Amino acid sequence: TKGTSSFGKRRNKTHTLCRRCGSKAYHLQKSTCGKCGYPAKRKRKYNWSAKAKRRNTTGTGRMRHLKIVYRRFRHGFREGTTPKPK
Amino acid sequence: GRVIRGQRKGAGSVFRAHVKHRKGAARLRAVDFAERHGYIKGIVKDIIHDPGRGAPLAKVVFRDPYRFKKRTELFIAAEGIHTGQFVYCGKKAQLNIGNVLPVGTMPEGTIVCCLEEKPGDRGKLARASGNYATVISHNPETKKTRVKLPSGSKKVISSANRAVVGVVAGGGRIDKPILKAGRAYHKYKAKRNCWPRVRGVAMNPVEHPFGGGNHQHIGKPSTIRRDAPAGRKVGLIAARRTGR
RNA sequence: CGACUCUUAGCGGUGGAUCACUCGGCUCGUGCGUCGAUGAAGAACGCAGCUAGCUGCGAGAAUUAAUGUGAAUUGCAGGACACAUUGAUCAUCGACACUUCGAACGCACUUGCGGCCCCGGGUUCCUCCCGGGGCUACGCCUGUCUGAGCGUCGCU
RNA sequence: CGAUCCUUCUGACCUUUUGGGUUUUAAGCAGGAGGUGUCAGAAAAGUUACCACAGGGAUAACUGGCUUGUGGCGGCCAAGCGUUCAUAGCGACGUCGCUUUUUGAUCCUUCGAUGUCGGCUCUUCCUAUCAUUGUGAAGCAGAAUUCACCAAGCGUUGGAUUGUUCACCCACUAAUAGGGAACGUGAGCUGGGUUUAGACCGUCGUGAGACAGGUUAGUUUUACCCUACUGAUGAUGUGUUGUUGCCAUGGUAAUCCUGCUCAGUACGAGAGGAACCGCAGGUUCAGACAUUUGGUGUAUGUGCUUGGCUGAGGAGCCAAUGGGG
RNA sequence: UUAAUUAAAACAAAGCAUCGCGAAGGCCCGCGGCGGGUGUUGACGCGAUGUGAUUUCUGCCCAGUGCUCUGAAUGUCAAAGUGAAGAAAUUCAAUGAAGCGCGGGUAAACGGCGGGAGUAACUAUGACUCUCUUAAGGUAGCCAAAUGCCUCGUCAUCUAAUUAGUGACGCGCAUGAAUGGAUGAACGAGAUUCCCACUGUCCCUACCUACUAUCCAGCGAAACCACAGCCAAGGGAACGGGCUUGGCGGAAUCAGCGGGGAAAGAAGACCCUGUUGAGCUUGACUCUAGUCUGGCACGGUGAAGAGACAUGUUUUUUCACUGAC
RNA sequence: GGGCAGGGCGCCCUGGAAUGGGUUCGCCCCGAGAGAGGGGCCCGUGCCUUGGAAAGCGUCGCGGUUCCGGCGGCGUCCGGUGAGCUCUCGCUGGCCCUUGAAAAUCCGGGGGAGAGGGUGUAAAUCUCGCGCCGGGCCGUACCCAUAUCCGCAGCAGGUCUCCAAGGUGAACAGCCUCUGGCAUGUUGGAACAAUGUAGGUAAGGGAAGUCGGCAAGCCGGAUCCGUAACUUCGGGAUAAGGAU
RNA sequence: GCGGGCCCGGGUGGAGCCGCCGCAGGUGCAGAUCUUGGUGGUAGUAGCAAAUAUUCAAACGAGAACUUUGAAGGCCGAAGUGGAGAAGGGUUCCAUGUGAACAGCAGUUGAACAUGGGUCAGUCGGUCCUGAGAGAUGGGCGAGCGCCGUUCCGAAGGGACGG
RNA sequence: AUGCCUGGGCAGGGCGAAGCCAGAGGAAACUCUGGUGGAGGUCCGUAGCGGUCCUGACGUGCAAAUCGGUCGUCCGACCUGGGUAUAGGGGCGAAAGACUAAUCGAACCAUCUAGUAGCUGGUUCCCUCCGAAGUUUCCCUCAGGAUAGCUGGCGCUCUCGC
RNA sequence: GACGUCGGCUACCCACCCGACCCGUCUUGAAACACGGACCAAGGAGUCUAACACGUGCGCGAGUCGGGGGCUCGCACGAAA
RNA sequence: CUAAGGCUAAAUACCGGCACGAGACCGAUAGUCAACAAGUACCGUAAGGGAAAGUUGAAAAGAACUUUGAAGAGAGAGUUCA
RNA sequence: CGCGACCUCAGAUCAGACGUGGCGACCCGCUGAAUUUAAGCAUAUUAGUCAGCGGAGGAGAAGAAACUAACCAGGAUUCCCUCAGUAACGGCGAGUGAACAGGGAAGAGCCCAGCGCCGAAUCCCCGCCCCGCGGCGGGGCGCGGGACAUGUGGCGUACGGAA
Ligand SMILES: [Zn+2]
Repeated sequence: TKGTSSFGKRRNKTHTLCRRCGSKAYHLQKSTCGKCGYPAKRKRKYNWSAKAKRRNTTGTGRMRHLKIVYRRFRHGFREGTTPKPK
Repeated sequence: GRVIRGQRKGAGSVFRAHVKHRKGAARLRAVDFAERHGYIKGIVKDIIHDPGRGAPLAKVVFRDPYRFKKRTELFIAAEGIHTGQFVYCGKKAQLNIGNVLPVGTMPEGTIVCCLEEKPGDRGKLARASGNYATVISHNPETKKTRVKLPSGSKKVISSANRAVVGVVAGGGRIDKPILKAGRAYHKYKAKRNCWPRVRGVAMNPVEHPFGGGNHQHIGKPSTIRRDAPAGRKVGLIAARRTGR
C-alpha cells in the first residue's frame, strides 16, 4: 500500500517553474523558491554546496554586459570618440 | 523524548478554536454618557444560537445619540428574555431581568450575569450557560462591592462596573447524559480538537512521563509541584488533597 | 575414419587492451586587477534560405555603423559585387541599438487590473473606444511648496 | 601499606616577588601529613524483547568429537530367600566390564549462517528377542510359565487427554519389544511452543523493564545446475540388419491367526485341560484384472427443467460443465 | 489501530471520580518583543489525570516517597548591605529571603495490607486463649481463573478411555476492591469445551474438466560457478568429490525427483569482546531552559510613627498622590 | 417573448363557528376569525403561438461520365396508464450539549437637501417602445485508463465525476438480450504422461484425520404455524422446530 | 641466463625507439564479498498459462494466424470492454509514406519513424469577490540575513456633492 | 497523521420507538385490541471503504505487498477531490514507537569528512646470506601496548700456520 | 653412413612408470563440511612535509652555515648560476 | 607616554575575473566532473546527484557500373601503397 | 481672533543626487560547533577553525605611542629571518604557546574639537555673460534665496601655540 499503490495518486504538483532562476523549484503553498529564494531580495547561496555554487556563477551565463565591460576596460574605457575617417 | 501532548497545544495550528460559524464576541454595550448618567433603551431584535457555546446570544438594537445610526450589540441572553422586548442600560435603569446596570446601584442579594470584573471590559464573569453572580454587600466608601462567583469565591469588585440582571439562559445543560461517542464528537467539533484523550499510562514512555512498563501503572505519584518544567508537569497539578 | 569432448597452430567472429599521436587538463610565475537603478549576475523566449544542438545575436535579433586588412564564405543554390571600387570575408570595435522576468520599480504575478499628461485614428475636446509616447516602487540627503500643534512667545 | 598535581605544618637572620627601597601577601628549597584497597594511583547508575556497527567458533545455545560420573545393560565370589536345597528362579556385603538410544564434563569443527521440538510420510540398518520357526529349564502332571541358545526373515495396532518426547487409560491382538541413520527426515509438509515486534495477568524494580511464571494473534523464499534414485532414447564391438534364445551378474516374498476332527482324549484326586497329521478359511503384504457390484463420467449419449435470445410451433443456443435423473 | 507478518482481550468511547485557575489567572509555545494558542473564551468554562456501559460496592493504612497548608515561636541559609582592627589587600562579627529541617492534611496520590503455639467427652477440624510485631496485617467478594511452582490439586458431570471443558473446596509460591472487585441483557472476522445435521479430514483412494507442465515454430533471460562432481572404511582440523586401502568406472541426452553439494541469500537476528554506539529510565557524574526568592538600577512626592547607634546617621514600618510604568 | 393549463401562498374582502368543524399517508388549522363564496400574488422548466417548417428525420424517384452540400412527391398521426427509474420544483415533518460560511454585486424602502417652465413649453425619466457603436487578454486538439496519468514498462496495482435500455427478478443483486465497444488481454500448432493451480463427483461409516471441523459440505428466498433460558423488559429472533 | 628476464627468425603494423654513465618517481598484482569494461557454463534452459473464443472467403501485399472488408459464433450485458470530463501528459490528435530500431512471435499494423496539417468565444471558463489561510506599510525585536503582528505604541480617506 | 474551508456520494429489504385514530372494559386512575407513524451512532445486504480465514495462488510474481473464494461496515465516530496549517530532538498520532514521499526508537541533501577503530580483509620482481616468539614485569591490562628476552645490520679493539 | 638418412638438451601433441588434494589468509592446527575466488583486459595500496635518533659519504674545521636581503639580465638555456 | 576625535600610499595577501609565459607533471579507466553539442544527456517534488563518449584516409579519391535478393545483405568491377 | 516669527512634526509623481543586488581567490566586523586527540571521558584538544550573517577595494586592515625598555637607551604601521617550540598556559597530561631587542623590504607624515584672535571674513542653490564643456569647472555681473551665531572660514594641536 505504501509503495506501488501509493505511487498511483501523485496527481497534483507542488513545485513550479521559478521566474528568477528558471528551475522548477517555486513552491506554490509557501511562495518560496528554495533554489534562489525568489521572494527574498538576496540570491540564495551556501558555501557547503561548492558544486551548486559553481553551477550558477558569473561565468555560467551569457555575460552580455560583462564581456563588453571587459572589452571597454581593455581598450581604455573611452567614450564619445570615433577613429579617423578615410 | 518527544514533546508531550499539551505542550503542542500552545503552538496551535491544530488546536485553535473553530470560530468561522460563531456569531461574534459576546460583549456588553460600551460605556458612554447615556449609561453613565441616565439609561439607553434597546430592542431585542432576535435570539440566536452561537456554535460552541451553550448559552444563546441575543441581538439588541440601540440608537447612538451622536449620529443618525442604529447600533447592534450581541448580549448574552438572560433567561426569560424574549424578542420584541425593551432593555434599559445605565445607572438609572430599572431593576428588571435583562437590564445591565452598575452593581453599586442594585441592592444586596441581587442575582446578575455577565458581570464586568473591571470597569469597561464589557462583561466577563458568570456568563457560561446558566451561571450567576450574587451581590453580597456594598461599601459606599472606596466605591467597592462584594460578589459571590459561581465557583464560590467572594471577590471585591468596583461599584462602577455593570452587570445584567438574571441568570444566563440555558440552565441544566449538563444534566442530560451524552449517551454516545457521536454526541461528544459533534459537541467538540464546533469548539476545538481536544475530545479524543489518550491516557498517558497507555502512551509510550517517550510521549508522556506516565508511559512505559509491562503493566499499565503510573509508577510515580500523580500529584506534582506546580513549579515544574513543562513536559513533566502532568497529572494532578499542585493537588492539596487528592482523596474522595 | 563417425558424433561429442580436451590441447596446440593458421584464418575468420565479440571485445577495444597495448603503443604512437593531443585545438585538453593540473601546477607554478608575471602584468592588469574592471559589475550594477544611464538597469548587474542569472533565467525565459525568439533571430539563418535550407538550422535540431553548441556558439553568436536581440524585432536593426548568424548581426548595424566606423577603422585596419584586402578577394572571398562555402555543405548546395542564390548571388550582390566590376577586387582601378570605403570594397567580399575576417580582426578591432570608439557610434547606434539592446524582447520578457530578474536589486526589478503603478498594484499583483494571472501575463490580469489600473491612474496623470501628449499625439493619431474616432473626433471637430465629445465624453466613450482603439493605437502610440512619457511618468506612477521603498528608504534617505539638500533645497522648495503646502500644512498641524491647549510647545515657546510679541502686537491687536 | 601509597606516584604526579593540589592543600596543610615545620626550618633557615634561606631566594624571588621583576625600575629601586620597606612591610603584608604570594611564589620557591628541604622534611612530614591529607589518597588513590581496581592498592605503579580514571572523577562514573540501569534497561533495551525497538535496537545498531567492527569482529570471535579465542567464547556460549545444535549436531558430531575424547570420557562414562550419572543413566541402561552384562558377568565374577557367595551370607542368605526359595517348606528340606546357593546357583529352577534370585541374590546382600564386595568386585570386574560393555553402550552412547538419558543427562553430564571439555570447547576440538562451524558466529561473511550447517534452518533451532514435536507430529505426518517414507527407506534402510542394529539386537540388549515382545510374538512366530527349531531347541535346551524348572519349585514343567496338562494348561499356564518365566530362565537360556542359533536366530532380525516376517509382524509390533485403532483411539480419549496433552504441542509435546515422555506419561496414563479404553479395545483388539501372537505381540502391541527396545533403538540408530547430523538426538534420520522443514528448496518434504504443518507451525501446536519454545524464540522478534502488539497485548493481558501475578511476582520483583521508584522507574524504563525482568521472569525454564501462565494466555492470545503473529509471511515457512528458490532447483532449470552437478551427483544419487525412478523411468526413456540411446552407446563401443559382433561386416549390415532381422530371428529365436543362453547367461554372468544384480533385486527377491510371503507372514500370522481362527473354526471342525483328534478330544472333553493324553495328563490330572478333582477343578481344569492339550499336541501331530488332515479339512474349511481368514489378518497383513505382493502381482494382476474388470464378468459381476460400486465410483467417475463433457461420447456434453438420452430425457426433465429455471432466466434470456432466434416472432411463434418445430429445431436450437447462451448462463467458464446452467442445474438435476 | 501497527500502509508491507500481529484487527486483538489493544486504543478510543459515553458514564464515574479527582486537580489547578476569578485574567498582572491555570496549562502551554516562543533566542527575542506592550509576543502568541486555549480565547469570537469566564467555573454548567478551559487546561491535567485515573477508571472505563447497567446493578451492587469502593474496606484498613500518611510508616516510606510525593503533593499541599501556615509559620519571626526558628536550626541551616548565598549575593548584596552594616559594623570591626589593620597602612590596605583582609578576615572576623552581627544581621539574614526562598529552599531544606520543625508541625498538620491528603491513598478514586505512588503504593501496602503478618508469623508462632495451646484448646470442643473417639479421631479430626476448630469456636476460644497466650505471646512478638507493624502505619494498618487483605474487609466485602472471587478463583487451581488469562493470575496456583507443587499440579495431570481433591470431589462430581461430560467419554469406553480426557494433562482438555463445566460445577463446588480453600490451604491463594504470588487473587482482591476506580493500580478498581463481583455480576452482566445485547454484540464481537476475540480464545476455548460438548451435542444435532453435514460432508473425501480420514478409513482409501478413484474418476472427470479448464489452464500449465510435454513436443514443435518464433522470441528468449536470472541466481550460482576454487576445479569439478560414483561409494565403504582409515586418518585428518575430531562427518571427504579429491588423500590412503579397497569396491569399481563406457560417448550425448529427455521427463520427474528432492538424499547429498555440511545447496543459494545477508560480513548470524541469539551469546561474548570492543575501553564502538544509539532509544528509554532514575536515588548515576557534570550541567542547562524554565520556575521561586534575595540584592542593585529604572524608582519619584507628601504625611505621621518606631527601633538602634550616638549625645546627627542608618534601618526604616504604615497611610496617602501620580508624573514614571 | 405573448397567452393558458398545473402547482403553492404564514395574501385580501362578506360573514362569525360547540351539535365543534375543516383536513393529511402522517400532520395540522380555527373568535389573534375555521368551513362557504368573490378575488389577489409567485413559479409556470409544461401546452398554443412568433421563432417554425424555409430547416431536421423516415421513405419513393430523378438531374449529374465526373464536380456536384441539388431537385421534387408524401409522412412526421390519435389515445391510456403505472409505490415504474432519473432530474427538478413545492409543501410537510424528525435530529442536534452538531444549528449547518463570508465577500463582490444588485435592488427596494423613510426623507425632501435641491430642479423645472410658467399656460406651452421645460427639468426628469431606478428608460416605456424602438434606433447607433463597442466588448480587449489567456485555454480551447487528443487520452482521461487492463496502451496517451503515477508505479524503471503497452505493469492483474492506484487515480475525482455526469449520462444509466428490455426480461427475470424486492432490487443500481446475479444471469440473458438492444444502442455502443472488442478480439480474450507481451504468441500459435500437436497430443491430454507424472506433479501441480482452479473447479467438481464419490458406495458404507460420519471428525475415528488434525494442535484445532483447517478446508469443504450442510441451512439459505417467500407464504403460512410456532418460538425457550435469560434480560437493562428495548431484545434474544430469521431463536429452535414444522407444512407449501 | 638458476632466476627476475633478455637477444635473434617469420607475419601484421606504419613513425618514432633504444644501449651505457648518473638523477627522479604516481615504478612490477592472483586474491582485498577490490573499481571500470567485456565475455562464458547455466542455456536455446526457466519462461512468453489472471479476466470463456474463434472460424471461413476475398483484397492489398514478394511475404498473412495477428492488417482491411463480408459472413458466422461469442464476450463487455447500460455501477459496461459505451458516450464526455477534472488533475496529470504535451502533439501522444489527423492524412500520407517506410518497415532501419521498439511493440519480450510476427505484422502490409501502431500511441514507432519521416513528412506535412490541426485548437477560431461578450455569452464555455480564467479574469472579479471572499472562505480556511498567506503576507507588506506603521510599530517592536534582532549582531545580521530577517523575524514578530494584521489593527496591534499610526497625522492610515488625495475621495465626493453643492457654493 | 491531524485541524479548518469549499464541493460530491451512499440500491433494495427486516425490526416498527415517540406521536395520532377507532373499538371494548372502568365509578375513577386508566387499561387492553386493531391500525397509522417511520426514530435508531438499529439488523441482512449492493456501490464505496477496510483486509479475518484458506497461514490458498504467486513468491528472480501481474505487483519492491498483487489475485481468487470466504469476510467487517455500509445514515454516521461514514467515504472522498481541491485549497490550506502544523517541518525533524520537530510535526502529528481514537496511542501501533504508528505516519512524516517504497527509510522512521529520530526524514532527506550538502559540508565538517579521506571523522575514529586496540577489529576484518588486502598489501605487486628475482637470487643470496642470517634468521626468531608466544616468555619477564607494568598498564581499567586480558583480541593491545611499554619493558627485558629471542633476531638482523653496522662496525671497532686485539691473537695468529708468517 | 649418406638424397629421404642425420643432430635439435629446450618448446607442439600423444602414451607409459612413479609422485602428486586449490590458491591467499586467521590459526598450535587448512585440501577442508573455515572464509574471498566464473574468466580476461586496464587501475590498484608503505607516499610527501616537519621534528628527532643512529650509521654512512663529502666540504670546512674551534669553528661551521647560507636562512633572509642586496649587487650582476631584457628569464631561451634561468625562475638557474 | 598623553587615552576616551580623525586622514594617510610603500614593502603585504590573492585556488575568483581579463590576457599571457613555463614545466624532470597525466596522456583518454590517467589529467579538472567535463580533450567530443559537460554541469550536457539523465534521475529525484526539492535542496541536489551527474555520466559514458577522441583517432578511416596524405587527399573522399566515401566503392561508378553489371548481377542475385523486396530489402537488409552479398558476387564481380573500381579508388588508394594500404 | 486673527495675523506674523521660532521649535518640534507630516504630505508630496515637488527640483536635483545617492543606497539596494551579484562575484566573493585575498580582507574587515560578528556568531560559531562536533567528528579527532587525551588509548575511556566531563576541563582541555580539534578551535575564533568548518558552517551561518553583514561590508569594500585592487588590495583590505593597521598606522604615526595614554609604546618598548631599565639600557651610554630605542622611537608610525606592514612583511621576512631570528628570538622560539622560548618565557608562559594546561585533569601542569595530551597538548598549547607569544613578545622585546637585533638584521633586512619599505619608509611620509599629518589634520580637528577645545583654548583664543579676526565686521560669518564661510558654505550651498538659482538667473545672465565669456572660456570650455564624453571623470560640469573658473571668472565677472545679480538689494536673487537658503544654510550658519545651538558656530562656517583663516592662524593654530602637544614636536608647543598665539600676540
Ligand atoms: Zn528560483
